[PDB]
Amino acid sequence: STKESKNEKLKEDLEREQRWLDEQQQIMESLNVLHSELKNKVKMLNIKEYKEKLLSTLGEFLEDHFPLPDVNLITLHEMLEILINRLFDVPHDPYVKISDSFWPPYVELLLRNGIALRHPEDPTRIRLEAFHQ
Amino acid sequence: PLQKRLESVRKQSSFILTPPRRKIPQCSQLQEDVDPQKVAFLLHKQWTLYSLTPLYKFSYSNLKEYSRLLNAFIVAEKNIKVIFSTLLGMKGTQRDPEAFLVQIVSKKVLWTGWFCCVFGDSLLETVSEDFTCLPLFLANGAESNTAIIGTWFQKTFDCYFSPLAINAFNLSWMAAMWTACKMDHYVATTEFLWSVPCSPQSLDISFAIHPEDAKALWDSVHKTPGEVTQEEVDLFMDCLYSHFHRHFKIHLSATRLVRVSTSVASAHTDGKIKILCHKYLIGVLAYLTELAIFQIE
Amino acid sequence: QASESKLLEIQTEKNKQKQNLQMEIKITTVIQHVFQNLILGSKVNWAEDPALKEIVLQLEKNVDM
Amino acid sequence: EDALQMAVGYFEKGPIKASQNKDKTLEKHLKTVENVAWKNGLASEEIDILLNIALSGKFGNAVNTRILKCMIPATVISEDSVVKAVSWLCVGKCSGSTKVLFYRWLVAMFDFIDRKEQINLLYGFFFASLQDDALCPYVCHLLYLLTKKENVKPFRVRKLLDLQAKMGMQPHLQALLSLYKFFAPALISVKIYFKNSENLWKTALLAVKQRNRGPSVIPVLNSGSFPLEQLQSFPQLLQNIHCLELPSQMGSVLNNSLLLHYINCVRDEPVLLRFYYWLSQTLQEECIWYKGKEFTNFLDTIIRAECFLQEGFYSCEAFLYKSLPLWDGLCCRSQFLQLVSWIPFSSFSEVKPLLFDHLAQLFFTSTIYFKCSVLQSLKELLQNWLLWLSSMNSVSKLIHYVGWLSTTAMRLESNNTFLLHFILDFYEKVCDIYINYNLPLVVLFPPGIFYSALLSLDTSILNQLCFIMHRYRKNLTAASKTYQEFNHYLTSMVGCLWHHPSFLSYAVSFLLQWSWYLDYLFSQGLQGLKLFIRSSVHHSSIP
Repeated sequence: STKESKNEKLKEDLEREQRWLDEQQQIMESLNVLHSELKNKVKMLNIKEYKEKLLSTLGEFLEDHFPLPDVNLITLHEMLEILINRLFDVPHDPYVKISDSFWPPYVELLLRNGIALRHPEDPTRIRLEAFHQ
Repeated sequence: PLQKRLESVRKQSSFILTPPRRKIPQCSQLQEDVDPQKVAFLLHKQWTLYSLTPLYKFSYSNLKEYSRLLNAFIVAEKNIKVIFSTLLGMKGTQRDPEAFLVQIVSKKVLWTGWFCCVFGDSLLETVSEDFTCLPLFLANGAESNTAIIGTWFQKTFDCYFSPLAINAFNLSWMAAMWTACKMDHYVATTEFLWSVPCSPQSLDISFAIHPEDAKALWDSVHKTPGEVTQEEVDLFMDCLYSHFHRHFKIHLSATRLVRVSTSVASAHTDGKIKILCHKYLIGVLAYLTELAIFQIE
Repeated sequence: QASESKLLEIQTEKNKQKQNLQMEIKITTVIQHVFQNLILGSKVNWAEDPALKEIVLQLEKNVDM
Repeated sequence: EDALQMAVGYFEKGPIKASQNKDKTLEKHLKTVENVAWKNGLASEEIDILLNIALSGKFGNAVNTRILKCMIPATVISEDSVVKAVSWLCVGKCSGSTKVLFYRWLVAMFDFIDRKEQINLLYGFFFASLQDDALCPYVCHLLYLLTKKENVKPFRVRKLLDLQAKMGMQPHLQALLSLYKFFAPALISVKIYFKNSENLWKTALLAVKQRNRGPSVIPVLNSGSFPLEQLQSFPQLLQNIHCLELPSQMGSVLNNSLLLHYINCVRDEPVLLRFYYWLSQTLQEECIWYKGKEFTNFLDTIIRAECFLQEGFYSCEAFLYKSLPLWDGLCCRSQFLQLVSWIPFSSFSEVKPLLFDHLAQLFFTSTIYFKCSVLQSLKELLQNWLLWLSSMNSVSKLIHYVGWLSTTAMRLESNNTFLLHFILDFYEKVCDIYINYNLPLVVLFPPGIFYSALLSLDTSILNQLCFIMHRYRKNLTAASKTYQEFNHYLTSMVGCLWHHPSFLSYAVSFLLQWSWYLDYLFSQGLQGLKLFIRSSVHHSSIP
């Protein structure tokens, strides 16, 4: 009876051994391929391509979903450009004065969606939310 | 690495070497960095002992983060606040890490926890740089709070508290150790407590000796000056047993010692510690610090 | 043994490698956030527009990578 | 069609005209869907259809609520369906209760989405919903599962801190903020319960699939490094093995083979001490609390893990050293005897004073079956040591010691062949050192066992002796006093062999049924005898 019991015990242990061997196999190929990929692998132009693609698609989206109705109003694209330019040109005073060329619906749209922020005291000035920090 | 030599050193750790003699602590005033008010709060209070594995990635700077994390855990379990403080001057050596206190204040402190290590270097000699070795924990407060704090520490630092136990041999040794200490003001007569082993609760002998008589008997059975030896402890116990048997013809030697109290401090087998005199306080910790190591190893 | 050696060597080498560009990274992050907030404010079913859908998934990319 | 596809088409047609019998028709279709959903589940395509139909403006709030409450997958959920669902949420023509129910569903069905990377790409849309205080707890619970290290941006940390200041230290906010602190500690200084997280979609089949999705004695696991919670599939580990992060507690590594794969090669010093102290104190507390079934199961799990890693642990070694002198021999004998098999290789001069002395103490006084047990344990130890090595004085002394125990016990039990079988099996495992591990070391069994077994009264004993001397001769010819003793033994058995009392049985059969009767013995099944008499003795090579 011990002889049978050890026979099936060894059979079970052998099956478990093949299971572990199989698993560690694909473990080994995965580790080796990852090591080779890292060895073969070892920025500015990528970021530039992304930025230009993002900007072009954003401009098309704005023209398709936020058009002017027809004083001389400026496009929402120019308004966003002014905001972004002042945010980084004057990091100590990123507020731009609201002129008559700013369509009030555009200003309220930028305010509702957390994009633009109002000056604590001066209502004629808005700034861009510093998302980079 | 450290594991191999650690294996070797606990392989060498066998109950074959003779128990080394211990140097009697001397009257030492509280250190300059030691705040008298903090220890005065610590002294004259009851503490429960816990042995701890070395902390993993413990920093003394982000104490407020720990306090808020414990507060969040407590409110998750459920007008209380958790305060972390850093206590200076109670490390045995420069190797021993800085000690700190944790308090629960009901906006009246209800639960206090002390993490410390005095003269404990064997654990510090077998540890890497990442860990912090404060294997001694003293708890004072409700058991539920202690369990909650232990659960938080187990989840956070990957460690446990183990209730440290003291046998009759160690308790008799420490009894001799403090009765060797010189106290200018004998404000508490020495007292021993026993418990006969019986399934129903039975007689619990309490034996008290006047401090002058105890000191005289000690000096009579004191041979090596400034040091305590196993023969001294054995003769001390034998003299007490002979006195008891001469009085009552009862073999106290067949009874379990459970609590020993003297003028400076008192100890109980379950892990209760009471401290009265600061002059030997630090040394006290060192001795019990060895027991944490002896429980870790 | 082979796997231990391989992991050791890969870990060792991995630790071994360890005004225009920075401001352009910041500007690209700002543009990402502005585009996302505008898409959210427009309430457009951007999954219906294939280009808008493939561009929405272009957002949430760390520019400093 | 089929019963469900009719309902899917009916819902794709949108709402119809004024109700004459249309209420009953809609009810029948919805009842068919939920019945199929609560019996065995829905396919990915049907879910992709119905989820986006419910999250659209079509149909009332009750229909959408029931559809959401019956969105139970039979296998997986496509991530493109979730992307379209997030787009429908962005549309805005969705009810607030419907949005809450959808976030609850996304949290409950998180482990059933085939891929989550495109969903993680919508982290901005998910995070912008924190402004809504009706969706705030559910959105926090979703972000707690979805957040990776790349998503913890400074703007989001600042906005989450402002939201915490506005709402107070809410539990969900605190959980998400603790995750953010774990991922980015530098931006902060400059297994969590959530309320209303009851699984509304918990059918029985979804339960068996959730339990199949997982391939206190063991601590509950608590978490561009790959998050540990996201590790739920073997390909995920294959892809993210390099960027793994060590857990706060590694006890869950024992019952999770995924982390064991990285543990097998991490070779990290601090985690060694951390697991050593962990398992040692766990063993101490379990042992002191025992004085049982849970302890046995825990030790069985430890043994199963020990079968892996092809190397022994040290916490178990220290525990067994401490407890062996106190060991009675019957508390958890099955558990103890399997740990001695995995003992690190050491010189045979320090283990004997501390370990093998009490082993002999038990061996000389315990049951004969316990003797066979410890024999099996020591032969397994010998196998493990040879496997690890593939020095020689240590194994030679171990073999001499076990042989002394063998002969002493063989005398002890009035020469019981039950232990002799284990002795001989152990010696067969020994006899292949040179040919199995390329070690030029052969040790010879004591003559007492030789004479007791060779002229014993059992035929299988004769069989395995013939086998063992054949293997010894093969090993000897493969590569001074050893050869002399071997030749003396060969002369001894050739004198004993060509009769033998053990074969009288066969002879009686030969009387029941031919000068050459060895062929009948051979057909009876003595193939080891053919091997020995044909390839070892060589005196009569022909049969």
